[PDB]
This record gives sequence, C-alpha cells and structure tokens, in this order.
Amino acid sequence: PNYALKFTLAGHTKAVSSVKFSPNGEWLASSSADKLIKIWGAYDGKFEKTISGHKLGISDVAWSSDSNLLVSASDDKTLKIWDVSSGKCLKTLKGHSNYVFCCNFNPQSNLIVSGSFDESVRIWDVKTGKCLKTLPAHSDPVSAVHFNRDGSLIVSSSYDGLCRIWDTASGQCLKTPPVSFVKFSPNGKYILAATLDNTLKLWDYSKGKCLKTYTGHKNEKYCIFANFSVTGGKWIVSGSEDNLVYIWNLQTKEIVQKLQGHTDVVISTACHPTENIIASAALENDKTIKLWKSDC
Ligand SMILES: CCn1cc(-c2cc(Cn3ccnc3C)cc3c2CCc2c-3nnn2Cc2ccc(F)c(C)c2)c(C(F)(F)F)n1
Repeated sequence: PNYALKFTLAGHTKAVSSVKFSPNGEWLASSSADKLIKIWGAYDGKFEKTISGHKLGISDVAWSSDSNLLVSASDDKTLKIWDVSSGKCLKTLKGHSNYVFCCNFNPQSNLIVSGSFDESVRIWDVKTGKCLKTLPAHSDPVSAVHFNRDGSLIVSSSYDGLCRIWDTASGQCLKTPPVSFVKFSPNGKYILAATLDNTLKLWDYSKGKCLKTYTGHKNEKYCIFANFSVTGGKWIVSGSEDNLVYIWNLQTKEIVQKLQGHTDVVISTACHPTENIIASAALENDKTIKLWKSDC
C-alpha cells in the first residue's frame, strides 16, 4: 500500500482516545479526554459537529449498524447513546461502578456490550437503556469487548492476562502479560489479540491456536486499537508508542508500511469500510486525527 496523509483533523483539546468510521462510510467519529465527541467527514475530514454531555473524559465510541446512533464510554461511569443527526443524548446507561473503557453495538444493534475498570462486562438493551446482564468477566480492568458477526459471541480481554469468549444469549463463558486489545475478524473465524509485550497475534478461535504473530511496533504501556484492513490488500493495522501507524501483511507478517506524521503515541486507528482510507489519532502532545489514503 501507499497510504499518504491527506487531512489533519484538529479540534480536540486533550488526547484523542478512539476514532471509528460509520458503517455507511460517510462519517468518522472521535472521542477524547476533553469529554467531547466530534463527527468529521470520512473522505475529506471536514468538521461536522461536536457532541457533548459526558461529565468526564471518554475512552471509546462505536456506531450502530445503520450509522444513525453512537454509543460512548466514559470515566463518569456511564455510557451514552446518541442520535448522531441531532447530537442529542437518547439514553444514559448506568450500572458500572468504575470507568467505562470500551463499547460496541452488536450487528443487529439491539444490544450494546461494555467493559469497565470495575472488571465486569455488561450487556445493555438499546431501546430501553437497561442493563440486561452483568458478566463477572475478569479480575482486572476490561480492555476490549467485541461482538462477532451475528452477535451470538462476545470476545473480551483484560489486564488479568485473559481473553474470553462469551455466549451473548446466556452470558456464560464458552472458552478462555496483559491482553490490551481483542476483536473478531471480518469473517468471524479469527480473533486478533494485542499483548503489552509489543506483540499482536491472530488466533483461530474455533481451534484455539495462534496462526500469525506480528511484531516491529512498540506496545508496552497503552491499550491500542488494531484493525483488519480488507478493502484492498489484506493487512493488519495498529497504532504504536513510537508515534507510527504500522501496517503488516496478514499472511506473511511482513511490515509493508509505516505511516509517519503523528507526534505522540498513536492510540487508535480505523479502516474505512469500502475505500482504502485509514484514520489515526494520537495522545496529548498531538491531539489530532489524521486521514491517510492509499491507491491500493
Ligand atoms: C477517559 C479519557 N481517556 C481514555 C483514554 C484511553 C484510550 C485508550 C484507547 N482505547 C480506548 C478503548 N479501547 C482502547 C484500545 C487506551 C487508554 C486510555 C487511557 C487509559 C489507558 C489506556 N491504555 N492503557 N491505559 C492505562 C490502563 C491501566 C490499566 C488497565 F487495566 C487499563 C485497561 C488501562 C485516553 C487517552 F487517549 F488519553 F489515552 N483518554
């Protein structure tokens, strides 16, 4: 690939914590320690709106499948569901007893999953805003939560060193160095897992075996989002503590590009759902989001 900087998105006044493309490809949402959500054009980075209401900083945000709703996870111990068009907070999800770190809708988008410093994973009904289940998932803060492609499975990770797979319907555990990030692959068959020893691993979840290992980046301190890029060449994409975006060939594990431009830890990356476009965001020395485009 030949990802090249096209736009730099400024506006947040503290570290940016997460960026996510809307499933319809129109928008990029960002969250920040500055308690704000910002929406930007996905293709030209054009600032669209600020969404406000959380009383403390935000760690994560995620889109509904129809791109109409956002959910945000905050240090104020709540999640908020937002109508993106109006910017209004529709529901406040109350129940966690510590910071909410990570969140995601299921594909049907009737449910939200959340992970917290209170070591629990919670499952929420989008329409009532009520907590359906509280999973005693981990013995340390939960670093990632993600649904598989039909919402039947939740994968979670934690600084307790574990990755667990949960049955959404029953909340019961199906299968079991800090694990700083996990997420299901685009075909459902794999889980990509980060550990705080500068290592990413591709796991066959059905077989329970590590298939590929990716190294070269720096990751000993922060939970950093990683991604599958599927619109062109099949890559793994991750931020890094040396301020670079790393892009590996999924099959060969070779680094194929390093994106230079940020001036702090690249805490979050995201891949556009249909075009060869990457968003990246960095910590407090930088506070900008960068949009990179590749011809392949
Ligand atoms: C509330 C405002 N806010 C949150 C963050 C933030 C964002 C992300 C990116 N992220 C978010 C969700 N999923 C991912 C990959 C990661 C971190 C942080 C700040 C805290 C943190 C992060 N990684 N490690 N720690 C210390 C730590 C120690 C023990 C633990 F068990 C755990 C779990 C963490 C930020 C900032 F962007 F500034 F970092 N601001």
